Amino acid sequence: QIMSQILSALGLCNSSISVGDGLFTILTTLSKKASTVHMMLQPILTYMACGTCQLSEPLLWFILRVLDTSDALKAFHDMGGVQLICNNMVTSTRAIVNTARSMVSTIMKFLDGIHNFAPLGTITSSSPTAQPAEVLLQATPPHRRARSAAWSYIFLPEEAWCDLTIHLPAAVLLKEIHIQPHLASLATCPSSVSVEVSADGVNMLPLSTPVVTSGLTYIKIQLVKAEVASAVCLRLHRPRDASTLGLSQIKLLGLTAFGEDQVSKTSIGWLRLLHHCLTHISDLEGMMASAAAPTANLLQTCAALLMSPYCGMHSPNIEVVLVKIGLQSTRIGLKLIDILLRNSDSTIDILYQLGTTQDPGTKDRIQALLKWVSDSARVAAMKTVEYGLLMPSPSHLHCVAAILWHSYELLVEYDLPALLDQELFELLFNWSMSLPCNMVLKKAVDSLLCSMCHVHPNYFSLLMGWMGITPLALTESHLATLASSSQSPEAIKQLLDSGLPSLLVRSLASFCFSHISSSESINKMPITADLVAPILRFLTEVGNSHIMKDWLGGSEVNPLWTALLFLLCHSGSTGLTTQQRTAIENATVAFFLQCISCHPNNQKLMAQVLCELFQTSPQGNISGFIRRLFLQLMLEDEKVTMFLQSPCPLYVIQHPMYGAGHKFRTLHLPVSTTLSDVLDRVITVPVFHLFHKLLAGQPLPAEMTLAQLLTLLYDRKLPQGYRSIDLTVKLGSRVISLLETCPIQSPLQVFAGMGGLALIAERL
Amino acid sequence: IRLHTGLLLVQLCGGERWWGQFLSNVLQELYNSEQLLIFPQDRVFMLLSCIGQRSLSNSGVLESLLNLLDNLLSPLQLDIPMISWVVMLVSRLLDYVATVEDEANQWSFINNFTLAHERCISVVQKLVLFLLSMDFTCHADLLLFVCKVLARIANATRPTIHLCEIVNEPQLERLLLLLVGTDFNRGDISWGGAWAQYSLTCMLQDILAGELLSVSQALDARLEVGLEQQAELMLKMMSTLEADSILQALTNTSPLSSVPMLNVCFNKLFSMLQVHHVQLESLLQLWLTLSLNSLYNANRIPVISLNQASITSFLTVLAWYPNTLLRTWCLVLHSLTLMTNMQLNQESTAHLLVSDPNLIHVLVKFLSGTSPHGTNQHSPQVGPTATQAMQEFLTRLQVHLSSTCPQIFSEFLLKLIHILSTERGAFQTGQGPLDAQVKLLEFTLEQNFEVVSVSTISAVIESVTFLVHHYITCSDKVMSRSEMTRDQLMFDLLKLVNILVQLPLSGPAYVADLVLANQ
Repeated sequence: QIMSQILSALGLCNSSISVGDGLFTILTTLSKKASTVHMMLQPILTYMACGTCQLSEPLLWFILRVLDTSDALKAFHDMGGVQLICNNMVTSTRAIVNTARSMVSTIMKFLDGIHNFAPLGTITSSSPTAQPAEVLLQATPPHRRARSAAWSYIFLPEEAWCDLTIHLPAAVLLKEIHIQPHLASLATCPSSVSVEVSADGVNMLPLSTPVVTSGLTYIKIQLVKAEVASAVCLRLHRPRDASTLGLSQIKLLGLTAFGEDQVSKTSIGWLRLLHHCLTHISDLEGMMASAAAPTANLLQTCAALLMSPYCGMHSPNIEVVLVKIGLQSTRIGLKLIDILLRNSDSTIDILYQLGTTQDPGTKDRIQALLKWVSDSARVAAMKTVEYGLLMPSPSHLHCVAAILWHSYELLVEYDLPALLDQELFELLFNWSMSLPCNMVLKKAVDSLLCSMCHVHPNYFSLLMGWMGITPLALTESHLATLASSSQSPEAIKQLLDSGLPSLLVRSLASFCFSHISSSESINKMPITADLVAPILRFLTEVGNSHIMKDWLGGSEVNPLWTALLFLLCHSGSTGLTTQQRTAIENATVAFFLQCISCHPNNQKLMAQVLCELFQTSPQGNISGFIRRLFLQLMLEDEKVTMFLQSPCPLYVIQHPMYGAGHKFRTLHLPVSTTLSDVLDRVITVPVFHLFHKLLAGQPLPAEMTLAQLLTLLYDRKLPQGYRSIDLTVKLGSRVISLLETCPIQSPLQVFAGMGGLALIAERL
Repeated sequence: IRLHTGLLLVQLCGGERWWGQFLSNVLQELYNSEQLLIFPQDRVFMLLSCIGQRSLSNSGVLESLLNLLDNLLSPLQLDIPMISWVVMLVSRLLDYVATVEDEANQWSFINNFTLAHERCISVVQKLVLFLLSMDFTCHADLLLFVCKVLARIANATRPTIHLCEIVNEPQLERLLLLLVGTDFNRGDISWGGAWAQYSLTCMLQDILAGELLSVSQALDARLEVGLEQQAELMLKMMSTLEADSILQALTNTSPLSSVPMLNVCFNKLFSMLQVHHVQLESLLQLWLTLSLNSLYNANRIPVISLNQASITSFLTVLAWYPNTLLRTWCLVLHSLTLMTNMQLNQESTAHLLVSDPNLIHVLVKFLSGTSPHGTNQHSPQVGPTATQAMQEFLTRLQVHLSSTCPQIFSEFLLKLIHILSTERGAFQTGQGPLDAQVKLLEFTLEQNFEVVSVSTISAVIESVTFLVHHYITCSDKVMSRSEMTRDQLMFDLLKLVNILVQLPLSGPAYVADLVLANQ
């Protein structure tokens, strides 16, 4: 009986010296001096069954505390607590409807923080007063001297109260009532006030016994439960010693319908309990999770509440327990994969872990994934359960690409190449060719192409064997697929081996020369002016490889540079349309940005090229391209791509080597910023420390800038033009040479070394 | 230009017979969850609202839209956004219809014709099926809003729909248990919050009630030299008359009672509050609101007729449960006034309810005013409204059973007097509502006590005399001066005992001899 009383008290107490604190402490000492866990959990489980059960946060905290030991969890599993809590999940999830502000409230918000409502209402009284009390209802009448009173009432000797009925135009969620007596002379203050409310405005009913108010300068009536009221009657009782009232101002604090504890009492309290069950000890979680597995609708309700916005504070526990249950058994894992794909960022991360963790069921999971993606893409290509197949999320596809890439990189137990047949390549090719280049799903499928061809260089060789590569006419989708798939090292090596880039460079240069000749006169295949900007863009994406950048700085590519510069400056307006001119000029902008990026040999070579073309500038008006190139090329700060990895969370479609999730980060940022900035955007105290795979046990300084760092990598055997720098983040312990290296010379200073500024000033 | 083309088309094609179907089509294919096109849904949708407001003259628009609703929730024989916009839109339409009807208030918390009966029944029952299946994937605001539009359409259809054809016993049972039981209505996260319960009550009362019925005139003076001033003034006057025409065009528009099953359901509910699965206060307040709408008055006959089992369960659960707040005491008293106004279907109900002692115990609890949670036990008075309701209650009891047997009630009231003045009673210690006590005693004075048993009158007179003697002899040692006080209460009790001693003794002997005998 006593146990029932105290547990009921815990189920009816509030959150954060308090009576709840006292009961919590005495129960804690009760647990401390108890002998065995059986007689302490027995009243607890009788209370949950008898209760449904009333659970508050102190009770949750105690359940967490009493489950600290391994034996506590073992006894909980022994006497069948997990089945009962799962039943509690079913009942609680099925019972309470969501009350969070949905889209409806958002759309209703603009159709027309404690708000006063006093001026809006109308006042009256059961007796005719010589003056109306609307002066009290004003938002702020002048209260500085308070000579006699703002409003007054005169009491007949036979009467002891006066009722003041305020009718508000509409019912409001009243929060607090404040009444101001005449501060200067409060001898007239009423002895007691009895407040009556009416939600419907007619049924007028009392709230509590009249609270005494004599001798009070500030009248505050706190309402514990906020009340929807449309009419209030204020029965003010006679003052102890006066027949008159002195009142200064009435204010009506409240909320309209659309103007922590609300979530804890819901299923998430037992969800955190489940999280403790499955995560406090990683060794006993297995067989009890198996026991907690076959309960009905666990996965459905868990997924539904994960999709709910209430998980924002505690989602990590949700996906961790989901991952653990999925890994525990294969069949339920496949079933939950199906319900998460057929029936958000968290889903992406779920798929990432599901693919990445190594277990005997990993092959079955990737087989199911390949079946899912094949079905979804087939449904998309040909034009209830199939709905998830209509629009597979591109982020999930990029996640699959990242998993495949990283599985290829890591030494896997299985034979991953065995699961990638040539039929999949042909199918992926048909899928890619089935849609145009505007949307990003094509980008995703060619990222998959890049990852798999990185796994299979021979598959890339087969890919060359389709589009007449061992005249030549390639549609834009072909260029997009080749550029996306060539980013991997093996694919770029076979692209270099093939004579396709050489032939298209020669043909494009010949077309540029022909256009210059035509302008100045006013196996060969031609290129029209439409495709020149996309093919130059194709060159920009394939120029990401450092060996590609080195090849670009050779004598085999300089004729293209000279021809394009001559074409787009000297050949003023086979006629160049303005829109295509803008497209190709932006393509040259991107190409020259890519060429001079982190390649000192290319930097000095282009400095020589710019001095050569400026020395031969006509003698004197600056062309638009030269002007804009001056504004753009050597005035921008050098930007480098940083890649970050960390076992800890860190808070778009990218190349699969960059991985997925928020655990792998990738940004392209100027070198002027320091490591302190990039760490900012993301007594023994853990401290984030940057490390490099080349660097054997030295953290990186926070104020250590990136240009100096790039020079350090170039000084430590890094190929010229390597765009992405990998940095792993660790947690060091803090108790409460590198900076002195030379920075990069930059293309601007390299060009200005031999006095190009004098040339451009003369040309200005 | 959107608004302008809308106003031109509503003034031209507004009257079209295909206009409603056209509107239904374009609404279906613009806002689809599969529609990837990005457009300002809010502005164009409010514009759609405005053109529908102009088009209300056409009758087919409402029929077409509810037909779209009928075809819409067919998979519920779910896409929440479709429903949300369309129901708010029709709510706006109904609000403008209601304001037009009013100018030619239950819904005021939001604003800061003839229809085919069968299809209306179909769409409303489908709406009810949608109501009963609400999980986390749906929220409360859309629910309260669909309930409000439900109430509005129900009132709109001619004739008004009745509950017999709307719900059966299991659906009504599910509704009441979700609405009132303390397994789903525990704490501050009661269903949809207070706004939602209030709206639910609002719709219930309305459905039952329906079941039971220019430019500055300036010009350049330096141009007077030329002869072409008339050209500019005629251009100006054409232009301004055209502007007037445009504003005119824009402003102008385009020219089987469910009561037996309901009672059964309430009886089931009273049988289920015994196992403490239902909070009493919500049930009683909702019941009295549903019964009262037919301003509070003691002469208002409640529409809902109760059961003997209901009252017995009600009294025993109140007698067992202590520490009921003054709010629920006044609510209980109001509900008892209403049941006293009720007759039952031949002994009277008031006599039966008074006969058992749990009524004695509850009235004693009410008048003792212990308030064990009272940090502010300054004035235990319940307030004049509650006392006046109690006076009406006793007056109703007296005027209803005086014809049959006032004597037994007189014996009960004297029993109450004895218990309130016995050893360790409320009256001696001074707690409890003083105003209620003086009102009950003065009302008691007016009763006739002809055939009251001698034993109980002797017991009450001895008890009161002992109490008042011990009070006067052991009176206070101080008295402070600066209205009714307990001195008037003792004055009134002695006046009552004076009334008592003036009665002839039933077999002209008087009771004065009897009070003489006990020395």
